[PDB]
Amino acid sequence: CTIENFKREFFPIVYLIIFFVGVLGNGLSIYVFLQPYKKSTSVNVFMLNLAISNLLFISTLPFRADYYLRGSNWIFGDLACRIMSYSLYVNMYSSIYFLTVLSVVRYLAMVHTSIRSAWILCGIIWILIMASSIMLLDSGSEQNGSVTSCLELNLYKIAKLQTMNYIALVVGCLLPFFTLSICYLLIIRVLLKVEADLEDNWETLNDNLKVIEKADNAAQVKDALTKMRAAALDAQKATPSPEMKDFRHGFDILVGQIDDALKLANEGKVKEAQAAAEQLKTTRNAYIQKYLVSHRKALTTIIITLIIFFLCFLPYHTLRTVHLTTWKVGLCKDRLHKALVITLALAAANACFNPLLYYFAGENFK
Ligand SMILES: O=C(O)CCCN1C[C@@H](C(=O)O)Oc2c(NC(=O)c3ccc(OCCCCOc4cccc(F)c4F)cc3F)cccc21
Ligand SMILES: CCCCCCCC/C=C\CCCCCCCC(=O)OC[C@H](O)CO
Repeated sequence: CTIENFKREFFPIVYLIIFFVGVLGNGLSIYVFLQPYKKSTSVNVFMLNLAISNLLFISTLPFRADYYLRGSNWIFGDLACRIMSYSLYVNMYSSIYFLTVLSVVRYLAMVHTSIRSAWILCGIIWILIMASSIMLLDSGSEQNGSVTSCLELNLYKIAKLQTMNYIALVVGCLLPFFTLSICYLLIIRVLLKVEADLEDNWETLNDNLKVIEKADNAAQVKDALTKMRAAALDAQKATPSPEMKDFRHGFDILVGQIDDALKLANEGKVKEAQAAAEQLKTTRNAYIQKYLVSHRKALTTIIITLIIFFLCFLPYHTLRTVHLTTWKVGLCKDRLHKALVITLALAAANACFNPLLYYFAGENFK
């Protein structure tokens, strides 16, 4: 209608922006991932597969942009038109599954070879999405006079797409969204548990160390040290790997330094004990810094994935469903269709948004 003028103004800009930004980001990311120097992890296998999928998709965007810059004329042949749709949807649902499986893996890593397991999972995802999407290859370039069209909805496609939507809405969108959400809510829950317990024990340690600093005799210092050691042994038990070994070691040597101070408290030597207490405080602060940095990174990756997933996909799937259920052959539903165009652009922008995850979760080590 006049939706077409908006499409021909809007799609070229956003597609070219996604293309250049995404080539840059995904190229840097894949270059980093394929280097044999750094030790390979499973999350890197998932991120590599995701970057490769997004880059394959991004390579088709110049053709989409060309199509609209020509006033919605397709010049690239019937096979390329088929590949357009195939690559769009293969990328989209492979990306959703890569993110979701990465999330399940992280949750299980907190609760509970894995490199080969990640490669097998990614191969399964590739095969699933590519096999289940093959009927998109039946849709080709349609021609009306002198204007070969592509990328459009039409009656020839509708009967398929409508049903093909719902299944894809349930299995490719809502299921992974729910899985992602539940895994990350459970992770937030375990993090809040450990942080609450750690603050609780922190408070007892601060109180009894303040008592030790404000020392009156050898009995009160020993009493405060006994309380401290009790609180510290509670924390060591409720601790639930490089980061996990450092924490257990810190807890053990903290209990050791408290036993050192208690030895001094039996001898009635008050000054020695207070010096030991000060050095124990230094140790505790070191351990807390090391934990807090890890905590912040762990939450940042989770929230970024929820934001990207949410905003890129759920508006687009919602509006795509609504647009398909109301579609009439002759009716112009300009405003809804325009909304769908905007959210389709957001969904395509995922291929250049994902390198943020590669930023934060990727190089976070040291
Ligand atoms: O520009 C414009 O005017 C606006 C956009 C026009 N336009 C262009 C047109 C076009 O592409 O040319 O597409 C539409 C659709 N398409 C669907 O509604 C669809 C809906 C679903 C779907 O699924 C593919 C994958 C199937 C397998 O899914 C699985 C996923 C995960 C796990 C599994 F096991 C799966 F099996 C494909 C779809 F095209 C709906 C509404 C409009 C359009
Ligand atoms: C996750 C995605 C999985 C799938 C990824 C697929 C990647 C395909 C890349 C580029 C295809 C572009 C095809 C463009 C071919 C050029 C056609 C041409 O040059 O025209 C030929 C002739 O003029 C007319 O028959």
